[PDB]
Amino acid sequence: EMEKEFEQIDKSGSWAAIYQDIRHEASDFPCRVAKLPKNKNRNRYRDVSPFDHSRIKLHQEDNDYINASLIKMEEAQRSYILTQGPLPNTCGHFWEMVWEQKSRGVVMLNRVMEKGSLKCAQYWPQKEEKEMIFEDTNLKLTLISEDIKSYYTVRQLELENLTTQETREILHFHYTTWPDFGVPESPASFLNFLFKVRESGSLSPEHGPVVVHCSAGIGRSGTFCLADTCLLLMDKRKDPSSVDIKKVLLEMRKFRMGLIQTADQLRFSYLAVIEGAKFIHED
Ligand SMILES: Cc1ccc2nc(C(F)(F)F)cc(N3CCNCC3)c2c1
Ligand SMILES: Cc1ccc2nc(C(F)(F)F)cc(N3CCNCC3)c2c1
Repeated sequence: EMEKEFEQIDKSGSWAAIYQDIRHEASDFPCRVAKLPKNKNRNRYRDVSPFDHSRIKLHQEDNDYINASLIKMEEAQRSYILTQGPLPNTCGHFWEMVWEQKSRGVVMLNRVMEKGSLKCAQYWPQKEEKEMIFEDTNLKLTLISEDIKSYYTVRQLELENLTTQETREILHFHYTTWPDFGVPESPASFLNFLFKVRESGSLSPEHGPVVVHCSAGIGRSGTFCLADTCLLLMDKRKDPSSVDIKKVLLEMRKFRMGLIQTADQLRFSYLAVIEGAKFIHED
């Protein structure tokens, strides 16, 4: 079915109309903590905030606030943490969250710089011999190795809690080739990247939730979790054509606002689910 709906929407040029519908219908819940005066320098964008009911709380009190949300999908039996790209003053909070929530993987869907503007802090070490220390949260981070490919990079990191000298292996999955403008023409590399994350075991119930981000933590990040979930649901259910991608996206929007930011991103998500279901000189 999904193939044939996609065909009609493309023919009618109705992606923008469907997208405005999703926006009109979405949930609204309060975000009072995000809006406190003391939290102004913890938010990259004033119009992207976590709902109170689903925000992640830091355990090192004094201030428990981080721009991050728990997306808990009940039928699919998978959880994710969606967060903004860390700021220069929130990298310590980011790693504190990964530690406290027992995450095994971090998924990054942007480059630090795009279009000559900073989108995310350099929150991980680029060289084995030059480790990072976060003095405010008492954490050390070391690059162990990396595997660089044409469309994405996988890094092995070691995260140490200095208060206890406990260490843990964290996998960093970095999609390095999403366009400055628009979306990928083909979802093939996006699909190979998802399979890599799945195959690592980073998504399994034995771990804490995977941490997923882009710059705001709602657009590209939304496409990742929406596609993962719908593909889980295509497998679990007896007719995969029962899976309503609009309905799934509305359910996820109960836990974080804004997920999928453009009509182009909504079409790509459809596209990625249609293609992933099949496995289960101008310049
Ligand atoms: C046999 C098999 C089973 C499940 C798979 N799932 C995906 C998916 F995108 F992770 F869902 C991608 C998959 N492939 C991996 C190999 N290249 C194309 C994408 C895949 C392959
Ligand atoms: C045949 C067709 C029909 C409708 C389309 N609509 C969009 C839109 F941006 F999602 F509105 C993007 C579309 N794509 C984006 C990716 N490159 C081809 C144009 C599109 C393509």
